[PDB]
This record gives sequence, C-alpha cells and structure tokens, in this order.
Amino acid sequence: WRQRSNTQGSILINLLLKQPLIPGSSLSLCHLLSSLSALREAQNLAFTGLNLVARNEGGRRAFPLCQLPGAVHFLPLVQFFIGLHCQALQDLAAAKPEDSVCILEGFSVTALSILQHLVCHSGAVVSLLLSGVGGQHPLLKMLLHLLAFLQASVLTQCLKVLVKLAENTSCDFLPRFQCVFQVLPKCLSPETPLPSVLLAVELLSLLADHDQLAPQLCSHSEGCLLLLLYMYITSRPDRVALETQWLQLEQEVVWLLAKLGVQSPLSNCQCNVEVVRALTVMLHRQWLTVRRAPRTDQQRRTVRCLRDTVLLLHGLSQKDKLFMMHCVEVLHQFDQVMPGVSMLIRGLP
Amino acid sequence: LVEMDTDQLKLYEEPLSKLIKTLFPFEAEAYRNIEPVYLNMLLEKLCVMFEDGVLMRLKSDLLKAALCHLLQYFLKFVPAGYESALQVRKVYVRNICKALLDVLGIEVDAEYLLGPLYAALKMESMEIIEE
Repeated sequence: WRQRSNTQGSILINLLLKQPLIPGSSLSLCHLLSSLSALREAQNLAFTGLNLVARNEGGRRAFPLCQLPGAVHFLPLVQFFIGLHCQALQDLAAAKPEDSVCILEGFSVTALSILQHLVCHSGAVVSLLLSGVGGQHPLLKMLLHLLAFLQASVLTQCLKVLVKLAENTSCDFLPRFQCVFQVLPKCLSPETPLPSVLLAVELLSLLADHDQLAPQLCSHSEGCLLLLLYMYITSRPDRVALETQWLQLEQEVVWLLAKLGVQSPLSNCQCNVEVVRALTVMLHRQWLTVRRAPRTDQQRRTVRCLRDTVLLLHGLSQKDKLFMMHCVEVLHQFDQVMPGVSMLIRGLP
Repeated sequence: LVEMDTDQLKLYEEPLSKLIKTLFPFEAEAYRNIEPVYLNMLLEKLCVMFEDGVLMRLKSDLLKAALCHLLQYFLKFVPAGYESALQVRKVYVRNICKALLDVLGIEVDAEYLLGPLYAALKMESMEIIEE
C-alpha cells in the first residue's frame, strides 16, 4: 500500500484523465466533466480530490483497497455529476432534446461507471457508497431507479458497479443492498441485452454472496426471483450475445451455478425445471463442441466450460433424485449429452 | 519533522517553528502568501497535523502553542480560494475542534486555542449571519 496504493489511486485518476476510459466515449473528464456553479466547484474539488488521491493511497475488504479522502470527496462530486444524470432520469420518470439530455446523463453515467471503477480502485469512495444516504447512497438509490428506467449498457455498467460494490460491501451491507436485484431481475428482460444480462449474472453471483439474495431461493418457481431468472437463462435466447460472448454469458451462469453449488444451503422450482432446460442448452453447446471434436483459446475456454458444464450436470443428477424425470424432458438431448459426455471424456486428458 | 525532532524540536524550540510561521503566510495572508500550487495540500499538511492534534506529543508546550498559533494564523490566513474546499476546511476545523476540546480538557490557559476559538467563531458567525 502506501505510495504504491497512492499510485494505484493516481492510476484510477489517470484512467479518469484518459479520454475516454469508458467505452464509446471520445473524452472522459475535462470538457466531458464540465447549482451548476456548485457542481463546477464540486468538479474542482474532485480535481483536488484526485490530486489528494494521488498524494495519499476482511472479506468485505477482500484484496486490500487504497482509501483516499480525496477519492471519497471526488465520489461526492461524482455523486453530484451522477445527480445530474439522475435528474435526467428523474425528468424521464416525470415524463409520461430529452434524448440529448439522456445522452449527457449517459456520459455522466459513463463517468459514474469510470467513478465506479475508481470506487473499485479506492476503498474510501466505496466506503462513502457503503455509508449511503444513511446503506444505499442517495445518488446510488437514484441510480438504482435510473437503472430500472446505451442506457441499457449504462444499466449494465451500474449492475457491474453494483457487483464491484457488493464485493467491497460487507455481507450484511450486501444483504441490505440485496433485494434491489429482485426489482432489477424484474427490470432484466430477454429483450434487454445479453451482455447486460451477463453483467446481471455477475451481479447475481455477488448477490449469491449477499445473505438477503441467499435468502431468496429457486424454490416457489416463477414467484421466486431466482427461478424466474433461471427460466430466462434456460431459454438462453442470447440474441445480443454472439459466438464466444454467448458462451461467456453461459460460462458466467455456470460460475454462478458453481457458487450456488459451493454454498451449503444451495416444478416446485422453475429454476430446477430451467436447470434441465439449461443442461439441454449446455448439451446443445456440448453437441457443438462434439461437432468441433481446443487450439483456439476460446475453444480451450469452451472445453473448460464444457468440463464445468459436465460437473454441473453431474451435480444436477446428484441434486435431483428424479434425475430421470428431468432427463425425460431433455432425453433426446440426453442421448446427445451422453455422446457429448463420451466426447468430453475423450476431450479430457 | 516536529514529531520526529522530539528533544531536537525542543532544542529548536517554538521560535524556529515561529520563524517558519512568520516566514510563510503570517498576518498579510492574501493570494500571494499561500502558493496557488500548494492550494489545499499546504493546508492539508496542516490539516493532517490538526487531525493528529498532538499538543501533548510536542516536547515543548510553547512550541505546541506556537504551532497552535500558526494554525490559528492559518485559519486567519485561510480565505475561500480556488483549490480550497470549505467542507475540507470544516473537516480540518472539526479535527481542530477535537484537538481544541483535548486542549480545553487539559489547558493551563486558552492561549493560542482562545485565538483558534475566535477563528472558530469566525465562519460560524458567517453561518449565523446566513443560516
């Protein structure tokens, strides 16, 4: 930590300085960065805070994270910038030009996402979010309302920011954060982008660590939030996702399933019905791998994912005494899956 | 340096520190006395000293009083400035107020702290003038 931590804070400031660190933006900070006069004063304070962040640096801590008061001050200034983005979202909420204001809000959201990366970089900025209005930060709560309301990519960035925040957040703090996702899962749609859904799946893995999300369960089927999300995963339309990116979203779901499998706690559940459909989707991916019959890094990743999928399928058979009842729905896939399993055994080396 | 100097700081005494306090930002204040480049950071090193609030740590009370007088002078020197934050100043003032309370708990005389208290009245009086 110490000077190296300060350098890491400076590197986050350097990323904010870089135009733009956020994807799809020509410039970050500066003209993109900039009452409006109070916001300008906050931006000057954030620059001072960035200079301060350069000058100065358990499970919730995770990897030790440098904390800068200036970064927290920059985060408050970022919250004012976020508030202007939130105000455009609030104006949209009031509504029953504006898109340009939304684009300005989106640039602010991109800055907030860069700030979120900086918040991942700096503990103090994360701590200010952790304290919240009194909990969720008031700007963050407005951002959560904005996330419910490009904009989908910004929402995905917010979900990624929430997942980064959740790793920073204490599990009890994460539980207080948890159930925001259940409203978010309702916001999440097959129509909504798969890359955004993959970010949501990463958020779901952070949620799985949170106790309140852990209290939420696959059981209760469609009424249960987890089962409904699994059912969307089971459909796996992945229209936005292409090639490896579609596989990566499936791999992220497999990692989330693995995290559920690691947890001691983890039809009647839509997700259990979804898991047989998901296994069939994995079997279709396995059949493509069987058709491929790992020199490509993505192919090597797919082979590892297929090995993970096979372990998940073995876990699913262990999970359900009626493996066959799940199998009967997927039985045409299951005969292919058994051929795929032999191919996977051939693949294993 | 003041924590590091210890007995050597006592050998330097309040006056070597006072000479430095006289040399920089003393009485005249204004934009010229404080570098725009030092900005908050020159205040921040004082603010870090205020956050430590180590009147007890200093070997000589008079040297600590001179440092407290310099902090009171710094508050008089402080005027709202670009690259200077009133909220950051308030946090430094809050650290100074906690140090002042510790000085109040064991102070033979208010001394520099009484001057700091007058500085505390300033701005708080402006808040009274508004809020």
